[PDB]
Amino acid sequence: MEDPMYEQFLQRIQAVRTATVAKDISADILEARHDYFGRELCRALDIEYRNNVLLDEIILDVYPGVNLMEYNVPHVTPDNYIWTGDMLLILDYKVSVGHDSTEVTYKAYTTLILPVMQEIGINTEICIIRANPVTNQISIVGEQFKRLFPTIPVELNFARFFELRKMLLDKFADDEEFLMMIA
Ligand SMILES: [Mn+2]
Ligand SMILES: [Mn+2]
Repeated sequence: MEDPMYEQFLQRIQAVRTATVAKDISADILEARHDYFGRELCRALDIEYRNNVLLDEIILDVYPGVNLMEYNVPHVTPDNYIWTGDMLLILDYKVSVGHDSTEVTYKAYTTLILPVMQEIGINTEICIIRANPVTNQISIVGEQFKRLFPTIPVELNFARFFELRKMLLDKFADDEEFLMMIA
């Protein structure tokens, strides 16, 4: 495994003995899987890769002569964004076999981001790009995003994230407190 990320996770899983440390390994693996999808997606779309940009930072980058202090800016941190010149695409990457996390984030970003951006006068769209880690299929929320990128030519393989997390869960298959933490 010429993969230091995998080796690092494997060493943590070899060593872990308690449920609270195992829960942090689990959450880290899920985040590493999300970050892997983000890197592959941005490279495939030839857009600059970022991971968590404070909304205040996004506004400052798009509208440099803004007085943030005039507006009520929620301090959310979407994964990335595209500024087209006329429109701001707020980008969030998901890796999930389900829709639930997309709905939670769509509702949050729609109700929190869109009002202040209409105040400032920046045309904004909420974009969520989801990879199914089992099937590799990509789902997109975002009309303008879909028009810009009618296909997403990524080659994904999530198997190693599945392998690591399955080891952790097998190691703690009889630990009720761990199972409740990841439930
Ligand atoms: Mn994020
Ligand atoms: Mn995300």
